[PDB]
Amino acid sequence: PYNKIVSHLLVAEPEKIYAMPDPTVPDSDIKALTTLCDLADRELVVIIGWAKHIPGFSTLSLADQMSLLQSAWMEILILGVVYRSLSFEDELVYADDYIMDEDQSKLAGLLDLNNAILQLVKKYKSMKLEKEEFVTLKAIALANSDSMHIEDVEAVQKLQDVLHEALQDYEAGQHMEDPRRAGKMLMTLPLLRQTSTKAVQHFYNIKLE
Amino acid sequence: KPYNKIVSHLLVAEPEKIYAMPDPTVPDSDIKALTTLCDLADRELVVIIGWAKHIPGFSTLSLADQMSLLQSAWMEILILGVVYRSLSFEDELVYADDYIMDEDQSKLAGLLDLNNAILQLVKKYKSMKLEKEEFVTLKAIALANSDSMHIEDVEAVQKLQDVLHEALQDYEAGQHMEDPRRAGKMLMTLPLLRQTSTKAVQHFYNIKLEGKVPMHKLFLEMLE
Amino acid sequence: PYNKIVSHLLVAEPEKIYAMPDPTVPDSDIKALTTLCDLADRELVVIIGWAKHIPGFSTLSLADQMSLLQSAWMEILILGVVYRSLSFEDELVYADDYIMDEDQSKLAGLLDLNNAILQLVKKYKSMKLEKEEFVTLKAIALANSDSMHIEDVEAVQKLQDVLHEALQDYEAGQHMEDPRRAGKMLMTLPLLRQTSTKAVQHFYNIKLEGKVPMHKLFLEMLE
Amino acid sequence: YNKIVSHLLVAEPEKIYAMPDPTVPDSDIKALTTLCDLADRELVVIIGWAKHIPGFSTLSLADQMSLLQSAWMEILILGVVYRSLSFEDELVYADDYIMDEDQSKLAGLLDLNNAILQLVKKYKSMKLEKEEFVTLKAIALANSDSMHIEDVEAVQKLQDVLHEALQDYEAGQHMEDPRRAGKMLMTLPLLRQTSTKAVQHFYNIKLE
Amino acid sequence: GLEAIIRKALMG
Amino acid sequence: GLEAIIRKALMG
Ligand SMILES: CC/C(=C(\c1ccc(O)cc1)c1ccc(OCCN(C)C)cc1)c1ccccc1
Ligand SMILES: CC/C(=C(\c1ccc(O)cc1)c1ccc(OCCN(C)C)cc1)c1ccccc1
Ligand SMILES: CC/C(=C(\c1ccc(O)cc1)c1ccc(OCCN(C)C)cc1)c1ccccc1
Ligand SMILES: CC/C(=C(\c1ccc(O)cc1)c1ccc(OCCN(C)C)cc1)c1ccccc1
Repeated sequence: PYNKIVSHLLVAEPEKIYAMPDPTVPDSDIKALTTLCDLADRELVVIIGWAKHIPGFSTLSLADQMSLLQSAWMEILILGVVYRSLSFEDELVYADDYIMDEDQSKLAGLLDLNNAILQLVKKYKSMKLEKEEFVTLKAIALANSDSMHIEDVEAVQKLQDVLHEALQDYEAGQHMEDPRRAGKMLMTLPLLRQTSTKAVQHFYNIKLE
Repeated sequence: KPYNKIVSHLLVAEPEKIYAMPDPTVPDSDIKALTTLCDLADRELVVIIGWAKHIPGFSTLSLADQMSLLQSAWMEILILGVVYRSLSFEDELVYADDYIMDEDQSKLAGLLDLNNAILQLVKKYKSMKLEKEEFVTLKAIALANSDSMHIEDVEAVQKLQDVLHEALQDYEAGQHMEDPRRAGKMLMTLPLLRQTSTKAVQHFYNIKLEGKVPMHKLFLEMLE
Repeated sequence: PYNKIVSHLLVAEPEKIYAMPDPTVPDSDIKALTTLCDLADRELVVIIGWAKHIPGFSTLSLADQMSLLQSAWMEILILGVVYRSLSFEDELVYADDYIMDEDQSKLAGLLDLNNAILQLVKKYKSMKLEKEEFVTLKAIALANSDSMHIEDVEAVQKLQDVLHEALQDYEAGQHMEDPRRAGKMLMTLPLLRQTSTKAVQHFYNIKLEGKVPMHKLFLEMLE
Repeated sequence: YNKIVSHLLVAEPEKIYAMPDPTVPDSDIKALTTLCDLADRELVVIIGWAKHIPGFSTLSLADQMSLLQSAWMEILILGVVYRSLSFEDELVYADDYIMDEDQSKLAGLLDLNNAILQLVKKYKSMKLEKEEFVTLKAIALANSDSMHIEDVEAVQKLQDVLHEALQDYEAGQHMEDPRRAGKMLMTLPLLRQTSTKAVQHFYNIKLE
Repeated sequence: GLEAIIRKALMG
Repeated sequence: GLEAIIRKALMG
């Protein structure tokens, strides 16, 4: 069939952002980090603008729109890179002009963190994750981000369903051959959350280094 | 009218109640509360493991993979146990029938953040009216779905997740026709369980190195 | 009749200061914290003017005036909210237009730190603490704030001594039933220091977590 | 003087020695190792000591543990502060372990020992006397401001009784300074401040 | 232990 | 700047 909510997310999808790594600065630890920070920083801006285009999101209270975003942001970044990395082997595509393999990830000291990010890539590869599912899953993570101080819980739950129902209907139509594909998709979020938390902690930890 | 064979199996394999059994002689304190949960956890693990063997697929897996799944999900299974036991209570956590922690007792043990997070899991499943059949199946899936970075037979573990998932989706298809999306709703709680587990595992290692524990036992020893 | 210094301090006592929470901003962790940092910054200023009136304090070097302030500022701020809260139950009056209960302390991520301040409220509630004792205690908390960078130690001790005298004298006149009241008062500072130190830590601690400069960009973007 | 001050004077533990291993070359580890071994053994006599404070033993065990759990570092540091009184810029952890600026540098403890010296410096100026030291130690145990007190009234009473002893001591033996008792009580914030530094410093170099 | 418990408990 | 503020004040 055609699904209203996925087609909107498809056109809501942001445009390619580039890391523009400074060629004047000599290859190093700080560099990789200075670039990813500025990259993430620039990504967030269009992620917020993106969030408004999610059906139902903009009818939430500003307090809740924030809470969901204050919770989810890293998850949305990480799923981002995970997706761009699907057709690659043991490499991560933070942007087209910044691709990290084992030995670069050694220099930045992100081996453990990127290896985690690759566990997520490794999984979605198996499933043949498709863009229609990527976008719908980003949305779901934002909505299911388990924030502690939601004002309107019902409104946020209803948003969760609308997105869930979208995934469900999509999979019912495009993947009848696996009646549990949708569930399988939702079962990959706990890793995304796990990995999200590490990244955050890792980020705040290195604000002393 | 007939249930799922795996769900039914999981229900008979569900371990009997375990008692916390606090020492009445030891005066109430942070360390008591901790001490009491540690020994509880340790006996619960032993049965949790015994339980694992009864999950279909599990024992067929290599001993290293069995180890690795338990190694990743133990704390999710412990925590999901207290949560279930807590469903028909208000702002209290039933670690055991003889060990229920309300706010005050949590303030005394420095588990105010930790238990608040666990109460968050309780609040959500309360909403859905989580049912035993669902709890035991969810425990199985938490184990199967535990994302260990160290798996040997990846396809076999996936096959374990697929079976258990299918049992949930079938129970939820027969017993909850009014909610075609109940299984996914259930699965959508997994991440909070994961987040919460990691919190817990953090807190625990975080207080060994903050070794207040043996100091307390030594005070009592001298003072009594 | 009254002690001259104590009298001087009651008139030295600054006027109320309001938090003036932005009503357009939605209620959240960072709002709370935003609101309290602005408040503090303004109270600091009047706390600094206030200290000038303390007898002796102007006669110190500018370096010493600065040292005592750098050490006692958070202690004064807290003794403030603590006095303002005495008449209330489980609530902290940061200002008349900003009052935190258990529920809001949770929103702001201040639960642990607010309870510590409420622990200070509880004690002074029990001793039916009076404005005369509050104002003089702020002066003492400043004079006795134990900075390492002092130029003139004798001069700072002499200020502790005079302020101490004023307290003893006031307790002798106003509380003859309890000849230990002055000491009891003095015995609450160790908690004020401890608690002050928590406040200070928590703050430098959330400058690193920098979720405030996040939240600000989320506010701007989402509108 | 006073029945309670006398009782505290006699309760005072006997000296304890650091007995560092002389075979082990000097380093950061050894210093920290020797000081851990000393505190541990001091803590045992310290605990025995609290039982001999008037009123301590009538509180509930929960309360007794609580106050010690709160106060233990203050009582340790106050100890070294007192043994250090007749020395110049040096900390007498025990007769056979005395740390000067250089040794303090090698332990990674310059900032902390400095702060401890700041206490010594204050008490030197007042000419702190053993009777004041031991009553103050007592008070530090009892004014320890734990959150989880069971009997607030009984613990309050223990504060009041020990205060009254400080009061009476300074009233009879130090009438020339009508505020000496208050002066003494005003050194406690720096103790609690410094005691927190040390506890935080200890758990810091556990990780490290 | 955790490692020890899991191991011991699977073993026998 | 905490120090800054305090200085700024005792100037004005
Ligand atoms: C792991 C890659 C990464 C970030 C990242 C992930 C995906 C992506 O598409 C782009 C970047 C990352 C880095 C920094 C960061 O901080 C942003 C917060 N502002 C306040 C600087 C967020 C993510 C990172 C996270 C923590 C430490 C080091 C690097
Ligand atoms: C939150 C409750 C809890 C534990 C718990 C949870 C559920 C339950 O049924 C029983 C206990 C807990 C406590 C200790 C613990 O340590 C295990 C170490 N053993 C395996 C050596 C694990 C969980 C705990 C976890 C971390 C710190 C403090 C307490
Ligand atoms: C405890 C409330 C509080 C402050 C406060 C206390 C009493 C009062 O009357 C007003 C405010 C607080 C907050 C910030 C602060 O520093 C301001 C930053 N400037 C000085 C650069 C000081 C106190 C605070 C302190 C640390 C972290 C978070 C909040
Ligand atoms: C200030 C010297 C000191 C200790 C000390 C203080 C007074 C005294 O009379 C003797 C020693 C010290 C060191 C360790 C310590 O922990 C003991 C508790 N066990 C569980 C290790 C306590 C005090 C110390 C504390 C922390 C880190 C490094 C040094």
